[PDB]
Amino acid sequence: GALSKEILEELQLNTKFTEEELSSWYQSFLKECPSGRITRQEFQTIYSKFFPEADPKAYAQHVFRSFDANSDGTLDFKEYVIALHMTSAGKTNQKLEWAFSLYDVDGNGTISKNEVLEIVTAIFKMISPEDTKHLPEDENTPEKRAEKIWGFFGKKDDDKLTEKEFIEGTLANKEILRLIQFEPQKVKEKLK
Ligand SMILES: [Ca+2]
Repeated sequence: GALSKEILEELQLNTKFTEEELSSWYQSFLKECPSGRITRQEFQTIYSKFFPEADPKAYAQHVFRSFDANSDGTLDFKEYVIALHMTSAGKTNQKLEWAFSLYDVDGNGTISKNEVLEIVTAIFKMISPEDTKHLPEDENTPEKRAEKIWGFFGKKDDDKLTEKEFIEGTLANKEILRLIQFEPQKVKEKLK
């Protein structure tokens, strides 16, 4: 009710649901998760189920962590709905602040070279083996993709990437957007 309103406030035009629809989904959510909280393991199970061609555990863990840099505890319904929107609905360029939170693995406010590699690796595991053969040579392994991203940002190995820079680059350089892309269907689509 007031819960759905908060979801709409945060998603705005990213939403695929009205307030009434969210409330119905919530009532169903509570039948299966009566506390209204979902653990990381439970969240991972959703992705394992719906991406049978992939190895989604790492990806789902990073998505769960995106909100607070914490693997422990739970998501509430709001965070769970937002997470599913981030992975699955809408346009990547409407998700850039969230994408920064995804890439900032340790939550310290900047992205390191290793963090890019970690997230790129997790996303890469969402790609079916069939589909990976059709990636460009210079973008067909996690190391190649992560190093390309780092190079597009003009970064030395020990440099830190700020949110300001990340947003600028992902807006302006469409090659950066393509390489940081985290939605499994989109990576697959622009692949084919
Ligand atoms: Ca960081």
